[PDB]
Amino acid sequence: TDRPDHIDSRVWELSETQEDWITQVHGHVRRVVECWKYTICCLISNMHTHRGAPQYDVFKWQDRSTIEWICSKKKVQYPERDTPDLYDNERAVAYKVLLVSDLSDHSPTSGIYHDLAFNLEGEAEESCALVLRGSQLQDIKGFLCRALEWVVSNNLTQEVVETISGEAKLQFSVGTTFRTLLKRDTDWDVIPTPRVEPNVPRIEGRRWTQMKKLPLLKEKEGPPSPWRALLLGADSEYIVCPPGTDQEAISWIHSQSEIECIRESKSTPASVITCLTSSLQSFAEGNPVRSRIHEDIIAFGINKKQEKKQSASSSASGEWKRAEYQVEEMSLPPWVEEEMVLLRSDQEDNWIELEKNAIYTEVDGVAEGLVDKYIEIVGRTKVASVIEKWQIAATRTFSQLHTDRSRITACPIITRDPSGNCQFWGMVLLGPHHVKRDTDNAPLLIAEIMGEDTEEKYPKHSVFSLKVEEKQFLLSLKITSFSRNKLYTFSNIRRVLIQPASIYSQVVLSRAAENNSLNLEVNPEIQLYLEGAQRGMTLYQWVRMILCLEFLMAIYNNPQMEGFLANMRRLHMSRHAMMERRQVFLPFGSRPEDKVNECIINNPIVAYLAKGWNSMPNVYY
Amino acid sequence: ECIRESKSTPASVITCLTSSLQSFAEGNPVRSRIHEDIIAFGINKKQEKKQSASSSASGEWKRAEYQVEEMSLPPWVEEEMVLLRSDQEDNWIELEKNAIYTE
Amino acid sequence: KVEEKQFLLSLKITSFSRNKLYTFSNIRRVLIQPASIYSQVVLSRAAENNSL
Amino acid sequence: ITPLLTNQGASPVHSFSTMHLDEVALRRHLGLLDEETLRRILNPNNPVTQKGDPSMFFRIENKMPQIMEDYSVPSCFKYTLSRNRHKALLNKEERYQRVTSIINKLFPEVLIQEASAPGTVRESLKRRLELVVERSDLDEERKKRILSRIF
Amino acid sequence: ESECTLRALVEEYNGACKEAPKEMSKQFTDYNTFKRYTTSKKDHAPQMRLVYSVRKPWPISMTPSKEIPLVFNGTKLKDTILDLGESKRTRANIVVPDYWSKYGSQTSLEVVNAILYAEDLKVQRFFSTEWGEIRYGRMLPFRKPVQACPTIEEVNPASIPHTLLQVFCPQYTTLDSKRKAHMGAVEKLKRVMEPICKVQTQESAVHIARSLIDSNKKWLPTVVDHTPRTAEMAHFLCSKYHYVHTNTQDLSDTRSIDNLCGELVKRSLKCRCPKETLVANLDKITIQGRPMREVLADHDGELPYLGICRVAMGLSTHHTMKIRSTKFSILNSDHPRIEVKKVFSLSPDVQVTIPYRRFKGKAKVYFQNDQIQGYFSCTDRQIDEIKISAPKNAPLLEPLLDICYYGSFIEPGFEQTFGFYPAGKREFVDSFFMHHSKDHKAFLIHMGLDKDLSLPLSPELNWKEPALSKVCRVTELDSTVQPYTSATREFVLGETLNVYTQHENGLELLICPTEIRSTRGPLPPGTNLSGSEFIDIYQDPFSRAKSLLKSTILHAERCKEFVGNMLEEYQDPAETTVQSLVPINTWGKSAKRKLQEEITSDPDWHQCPRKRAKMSYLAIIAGSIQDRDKKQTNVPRAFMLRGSQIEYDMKATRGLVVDTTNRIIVGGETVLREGKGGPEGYVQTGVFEEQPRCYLVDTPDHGLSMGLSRFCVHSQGRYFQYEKKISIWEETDNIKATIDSQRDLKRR
RNA sequence: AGAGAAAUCAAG
RNA sequence: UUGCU
RNA sequence: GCCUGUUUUUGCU
RNA sequence: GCAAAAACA
RNA sequence: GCAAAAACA
Ligand SMILES: *O[C]1[C]([C]OP([O])(=O)OP([O])(=O)OP([O])(=O)O[C][C]2O[C](N3=[C]N([C])C4=C3N=C([N])[N]C4=O)[C]([O])[C]2[O])O[C](N2[C]=NC3=C2N=[C]N=C3[N])[C]1O[C]
Repeated sequence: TDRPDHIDSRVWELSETQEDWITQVHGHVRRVVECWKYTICCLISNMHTHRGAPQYDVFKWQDRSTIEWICSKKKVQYPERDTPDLYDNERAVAYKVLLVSDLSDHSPTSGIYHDLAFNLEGEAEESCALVLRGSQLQDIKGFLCRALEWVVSNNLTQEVVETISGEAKLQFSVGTTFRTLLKRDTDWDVIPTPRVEPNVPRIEGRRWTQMKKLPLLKEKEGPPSPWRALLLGADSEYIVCPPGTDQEAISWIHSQSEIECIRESKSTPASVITCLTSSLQSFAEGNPVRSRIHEDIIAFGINKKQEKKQSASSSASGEWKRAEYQVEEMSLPPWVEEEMVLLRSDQEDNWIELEKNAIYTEVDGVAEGLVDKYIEIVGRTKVASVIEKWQIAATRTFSQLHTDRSRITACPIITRDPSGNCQFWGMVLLGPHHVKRDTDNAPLLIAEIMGEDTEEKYPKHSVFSLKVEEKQFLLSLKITSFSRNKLYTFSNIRRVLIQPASIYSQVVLSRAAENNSLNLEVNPEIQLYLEGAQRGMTLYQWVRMILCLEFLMAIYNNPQMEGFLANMRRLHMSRHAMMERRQVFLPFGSRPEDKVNECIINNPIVAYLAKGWNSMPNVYY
Repeated sequence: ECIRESKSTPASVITCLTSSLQSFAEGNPVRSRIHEDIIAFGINKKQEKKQSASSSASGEWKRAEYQVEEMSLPPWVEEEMVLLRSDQEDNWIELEKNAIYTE
Repeated sequence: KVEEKQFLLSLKITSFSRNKLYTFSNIRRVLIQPASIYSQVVLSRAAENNSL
Repeated sequence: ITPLLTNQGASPVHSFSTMHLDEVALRRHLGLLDEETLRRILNPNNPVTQKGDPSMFFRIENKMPQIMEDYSVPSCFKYTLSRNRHKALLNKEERYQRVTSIINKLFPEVLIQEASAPGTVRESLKRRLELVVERSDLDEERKKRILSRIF
Repeated sequence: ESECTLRALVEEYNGACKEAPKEMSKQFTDYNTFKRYTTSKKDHAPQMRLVYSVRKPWPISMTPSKEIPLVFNGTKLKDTILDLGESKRTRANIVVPDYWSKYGSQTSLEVVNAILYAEDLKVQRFFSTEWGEIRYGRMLPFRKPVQACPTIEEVNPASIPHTLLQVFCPQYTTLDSKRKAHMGAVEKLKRVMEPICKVQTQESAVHIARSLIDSNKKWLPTVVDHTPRTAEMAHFLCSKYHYVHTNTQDLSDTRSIDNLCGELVKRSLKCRCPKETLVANLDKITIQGRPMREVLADHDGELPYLGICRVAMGLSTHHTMKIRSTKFSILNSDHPRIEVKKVFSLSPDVQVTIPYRRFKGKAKVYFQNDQIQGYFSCTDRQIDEIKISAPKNAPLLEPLLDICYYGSFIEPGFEQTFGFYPAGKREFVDSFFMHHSKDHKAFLIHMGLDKDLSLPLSPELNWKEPALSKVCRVTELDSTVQPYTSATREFVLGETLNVYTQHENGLELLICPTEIRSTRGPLPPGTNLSGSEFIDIYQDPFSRAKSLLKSTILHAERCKEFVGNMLEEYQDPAETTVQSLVPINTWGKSAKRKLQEEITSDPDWHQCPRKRAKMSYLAIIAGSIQDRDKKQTNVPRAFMLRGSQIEYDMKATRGLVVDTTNRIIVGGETVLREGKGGPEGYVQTGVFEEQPRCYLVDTPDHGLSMGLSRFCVHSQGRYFQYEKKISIWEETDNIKATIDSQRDLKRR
């Protein structure tokens, strides 16, 4: 522990309760120095006998009663303030061990004892050298030199010299004016000494109340929330194109396409469609970056901040007031349930093609079997296709944002099937961007293929009819502003598959551990509150729409969603406790539902989760 | 100290020998195992080889078709044949004499 | 190095069956084959003169 | 150019039970990576990962336990990625880096324990340099003309 | 050659002096601070730039070279046109490493082997463990610290810096650093890193060396009695739903060290104040070249005797109370386990006592045995509650009976007698276990029966087994329960070598000798019990005589004490050794007489080692087992040891002791080398910042061998001039004598 | 426009 | 210049 | 832009 | 010791 | 590694 290596364990133990080291300057160093002196005393009195008894008797670190008991028999007496360290019976002289930093200038001390002065290098004073034997000198020099080596190894030379000299600076001291500065904002001194008797009073407190029924999360009222996301989701579709590169696919599409406006929104003027076509042209000859056109100003909001500032200044009137921002509250839209019902239908392709890990052991075999089962139960699903589309679009748009450009960049969304045919999900146009931070927005124009058009779901989307090889498709073409951090996050959106895989693997492995054998084909009947009533349901489709809802929450993650999910865990735990006949008690002013209700403003999936929570029973018998 | 190192006999096995020379010097002809003994006697070598082969298995089963390599006459045979004849100061053979009763 | 004397120590890892070790434990029998010849040669000289 | 490595598009070599195993060693053990390419990817003199300054090396049971020469990171796939292009304090810290590097080269023992040499940095490294040159087993004239040029 | 390295160092020093006039006028110790200034190595977020960085036109930054062609087949490799010559300036494509994987200069095979050595160890270690069968059982985790990776040697942390310094920089070390290092680890590390240091830099080589000889324990959830004693394959052998049954021996010397410690404890308890005796002996016994204190600090095991010896040296222990197969740990208690000195006297005058232990107050004790684990809460001697987690249909006889014995809850066997008067503690405890094995109704009458069928414990002690009635107050474990201690426990070694744990209201017994059961085992290799007072531990007569002769020859005071105690029939700490070395004979009085002539003729005999050898030989013969019947005869010139063909000679011309004019060899080892390497060690004797007027040896080794009376070593700019030791005694002995005299004077 | 949510981006 | 299911 | 504390995973000195 | 990454409060 | 017809390790 704190014992130096050269100090003997017995000496260290004996020195613990000899002086109050905490109040002394450099208490540890002082204790080490006292141990040095005691070890020197031990080395002086080493196996030396005169009349069958030890020649030297050591008075250091011994009880004072016995010291006086043996001091009377020697016809001597010493005061309490300074007692000699040892005494020589053969010569009958009291000796005190001293350590000094310079033997050249040393002077005697009080005549009650003689000083055995030693240097930090093991040297001894001339008289001290002549009194002791050569073996004692060598042993003392060796011990002191080992101590010096320990000191220089630990860089403690200054402290050791200070303790030897005895100046003993307090190692810290607060001056006069600094104390006045410190005591400005407090009613106590530097060391507070209140004049009150320590006591804990009795305070009349409130009563803890049982939560007999679970709280009911309030549902906001207002217009249904529009689809506020970067991409379409379940309405996303693609166009089949002959196998080849992205440039070849875009050239094939552009040369064989007809665009006709069928629904125009005020948020996204239809006149910007030319922009997209221009980008197609630019990307047809392998130029993903094109010069600006007029409609780009409308499309990407070029110089919009300055125009809005001038308009505000022209229309400015009244008196300055605080900000007082307002967030519009919107109700749960009908399209969330349709999104849940969709996005789950089976697909022809697997849409999850992950290279299989190596298999060496049976543990590896069962792990890869479980992963393969999960992939084949959630692979052929619209969620996987939409996840692939989102990841491809996010990566393609992110890769074009680590620079400053005043031109228009095209980021096509193209995937490929096992057969090799291209699949056109849409294109992303990145406008003039000069990013200084990772959180600022950049303009984007998102053209993508719909499957079905809803006015109440896409109010800011201008839907176009696209004719390609006697085939009809719909086009979204929305104007948006999106950030670098969000794009990077959605570039790794494939990680959302872990949580439903976690549920599936936990169920399967729990069943395996219960039966002490792995089945790998279990599809048990999970009991769930479906329509306010508890019904059974297969595990595979449970994992399927768990993945659906996880993806829906991942793309709709905002402060409201973060707060709602963070505060819903307490209510989830309370419900789980009450279904096991456990009572829940709450403090006086306890309203756990308020911290959840404050986060329910306009997020459609937060409202969907709130409705799901309200649907299930609140009272458990 | 090692002069010549061979991949078939790693140097570390000397730690085994010095572990035995000391142990036998203490009245313990049999000693406990040490780490250097692991690669000294093929301990767990069958499992090592089988697991490595299973992990690196590829292709399809074919006949064993074992072969032995043909190797020429070593240059050291004549030195062996002439060095076993070196004269020695001792008899090196101690066989108890039998009794004699007839000629 | 033993008493300022040089030696070479050869270490080999091998593995042998109990049959081979037992067979080599009685290796002294190899002395039988040559002696026969010598013995015969001696008897040959006896067959030359009936005087061993 | 066959991939032969995970970052080169080869089939994964890491399994669930081989999370802790290095890729190169595991591929060598399984035979997926022959010695012909091993002697190339693990070259300590490859230009890809060659350090810009000479580095110091220990020598166990050698007459000169300190050998300084050019070095490269063994794996050629441990390269660095180029970056696009308290100000004077950064230059001061670069000077501190230079002093730390020369101290580490001349005082290997502080590489394992705390620094406790007496005196200033200049005098301490001067004495250590004189001592190490004195123990270089070179002849006398070499030593004198080496210590002649020490500032 | 070495000349280029010196040129490089001189030029670097000159550049540092010139480019940085400051930053070097500071003290050298200031390196401990300004080494931490490593800014400009900071980047915002490399994970958010990798995709873009790889796809830049010239992503890779490298130093200029001619090995990479400017333009390869079709493609252009390096951008060596813009500013060639500015250090790490050249820019190359992402395919350049791929181009180097082929069509590149190769390297010798030993270099490749050296680079991959550390990882190849892990690879073969994984492909060497036998992969068992997966067993699924819904495991209940036990969170404990386990070692991250296996080590080639076990070295205590305090000795880590000195060991590495002995491997890489012997020339900058002192003899104290040499003694504090683990020389076996030093040799292993030198052999391992001889090729490694040729391909790894200084700091890298130090890193691999420390990683090979450091523990670096980390907290993980493992499974009871299935821990792989290393976290290397924890992700593979256990996943909270299964384990892989793996087989592995101890592969360690911990058991041998336990055997040595047990022998020392057993032999120490037979003398006055066993604690001081054991502490003194442990400070003088060494294993290989390492002192016993440091090897105890190295092996921090779970074993009782090892824990006793570690506590005797001021170290801690991880031993836990264990009754046969069940381990117990007190989670919390109001008062320690109070001992009861219950007497079962066989007669009014003849009495036999069997002390036991119990709880006074409320206590809660976790227990585990095999896969069964849980806790029990009790008050005094009445059991209050039991929580158990165990596999279904498991037999819970032995864990419950171990709980009963631990708490003395059941009293057909506590506070009263079984029947016929017990012979002793061993027989009484064995009778208790054998009686209660076939009679578990005491448990049932202790905690009654319950009419509720949800209780999982059956009356016949089977977990979750249907029955008519169920045992009350024994239920399934609700939540995970595990013993954890927050404050670092400090252990007290009381008399009879009892290791107590410091509880708040008293002392908690942890380890108690006289009921620890362990058969005699092999001693650790290289054990040197020639220190003092314990030589009969050696079973071999060879080593048993060798240690005694090394003790007598190398120490004049020990030889004098041995002769004095062996001549006048005094108490000799090695009487048993002398009796067991010499067979029954009639040479006692003759040898004693010879001792008389050789002490009277030359009273100054105890300085010539030859005279010491002759006197020790005569003394060993003198106190042998004298035959009762046969008459005394003259002492033979040489004799034979018991049960061996080892010949011991007077003149030491042959056999166990050979004393040539140049050197004395005892048992095949040169104990004395005349002229160089005196018997006594060295003392440091001076620390200087300037070259002393002595000989500066290269390393601590190549010193202590020339036998010089004055030699200096270098360490961090300081010089240490070891000279010689002339004092016959030792600092530890001096301190012990002074403290003993002080305590005796206090008592008297 | 838009992104967005308690105040910003929408370049010089 | 552009290709993750 | 990017605090403090704890823990964890890498790599470099 | 340094640099990066992550989680938690 | 030992063998010599895949054995032992
Ligand atoms: O913080 C940290 C510490 C901790 O760790 P441990 O475990 O304790 O161990 P050690 O190291 O031994 O400790 P100390 O004594 O305190 O220290 C020592 C010395 O030496 C040095 N080093 C070390 N190492 C290991 C190293 C070094 N250097 C280099 N370059 N490399 C290496 O490796 C130091 O600095 C000191 O002075 O400790 C330390 N550490 C750890 N680890 C590490 C460190 N450092 C650095 N590096 C590393 N890697 C720290 O502090 C300082």
